[PDB]
Amino acid sequence: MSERPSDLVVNRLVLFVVKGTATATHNTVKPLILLEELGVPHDIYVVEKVSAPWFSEINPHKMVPAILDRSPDGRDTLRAWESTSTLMYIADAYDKDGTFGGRNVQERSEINNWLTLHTAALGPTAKYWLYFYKLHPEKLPKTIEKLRSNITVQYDILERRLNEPGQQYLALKDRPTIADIATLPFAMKSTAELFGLEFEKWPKLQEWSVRMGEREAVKRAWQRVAGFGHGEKEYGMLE
Amino acid sequence: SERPSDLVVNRLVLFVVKGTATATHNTVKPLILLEELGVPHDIYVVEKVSAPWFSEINPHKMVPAILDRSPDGRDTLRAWESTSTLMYIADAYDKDGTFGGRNVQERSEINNWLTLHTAALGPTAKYWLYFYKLHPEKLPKTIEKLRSNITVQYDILERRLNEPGQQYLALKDRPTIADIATLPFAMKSTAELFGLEFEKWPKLQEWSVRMGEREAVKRAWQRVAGFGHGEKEYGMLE
Repeated sequence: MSERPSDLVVNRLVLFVVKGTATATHNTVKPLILLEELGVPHDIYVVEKVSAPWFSEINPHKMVPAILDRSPDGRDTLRAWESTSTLMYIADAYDKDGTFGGRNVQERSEINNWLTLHTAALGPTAKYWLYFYKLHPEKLPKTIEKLRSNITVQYDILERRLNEPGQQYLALKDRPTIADIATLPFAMKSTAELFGLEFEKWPKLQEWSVRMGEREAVKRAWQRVAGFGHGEKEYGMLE
Repeated sequence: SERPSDLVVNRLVLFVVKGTATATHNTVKPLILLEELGVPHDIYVVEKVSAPWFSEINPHKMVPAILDRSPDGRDTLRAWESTSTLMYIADAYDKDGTFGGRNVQERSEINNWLTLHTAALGPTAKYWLYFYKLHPEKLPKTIEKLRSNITVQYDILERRLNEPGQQYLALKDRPTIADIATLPFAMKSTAELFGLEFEKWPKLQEWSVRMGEREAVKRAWQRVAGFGHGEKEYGMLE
């Protein structure tokens, strides 16, 4: 039980973030979107150093987002880490009716297909693109271009799906799911421009990104995640 | 697109390709769980994943994929991405939550360690294999960075399996879909392929042997190697 900071108490779901940074909030915004959609009571904890031993006991991958929350019976503490895992946990614990998690086996079969496509393909591809483009000490343009090429193939797959009759969202025809929440940050105009792509080439994907973008929970989430650690308090439990 | 005449969905159909070392490490995952639960299923060997009819099942044009009957029996379901096939089989056929998790607490850890494989080790290993074998140009600096990232993932798994009583990745007591998703990318043969000495991660090695001794895992490895090398080369197997 490595000593946690004195202000870290779990009276409700605690979402772990870092100081809002331009282009670096696209994973932390995912669980925040779902919390806002379902109206889940939650706290925000701004982590000063993800390398801190106390945080690695919450998330051994030493990244945000991460979640501490009380168990359903209220006896123990639960944890969720990896952005897709935080969406799965919130849905399981707080999406009673399966509005975002899926109501039956059939709905969940497509939700998990399009969620896992993001988790395995576009997500890690975008992560590696960003790493070799900005973070790696040496510039490897041959690697960068192959990763950019793979993003266009992923956009083609999403575009094909959203060109199917009545398919307004990725998984279900009628409403957005945790599949749509997971994909949005990596499939919108701002991100397409960062990748050096013209988003207009995927018109049904662009229309979908605007339809998701207009949701109040999404607008609230984007505004909040940018501001964390730039308010009255820099690090620790926000008020 | 018109399907082949032999493709009928009377039960769960697992789509695979001809068995080779480099083509079975994802398809074996759903097969392990089908064998663990004793789910009735057919095997369909796909000649060309580029075939239009297959892209209607999986737009990503890869195996494994699944077509199955809905619970009510009215409609057909599809699952694609190996993690998604594990999720589907658990949802439809793991009625006791033996591999899927019995409560919110169990599922919280299962989804943490399953998603870790799905987001980190899985794609990292996939990219390592692509640049090492498939990419026309050799990019050693890229390959080495991916190799380094594999050792970091092994380090995380080793740390977890050094925790008191933690016999499996997610739960202490039994293996889950998290352990099934990880096994093919965390065993001696795969470590050797990555140019790594697996003995450097002793508790991860011990875990891989414990998983490998399970009868359902042994059957899955034996079967996945043989697909397309029996009496029928492509299509629905007997």
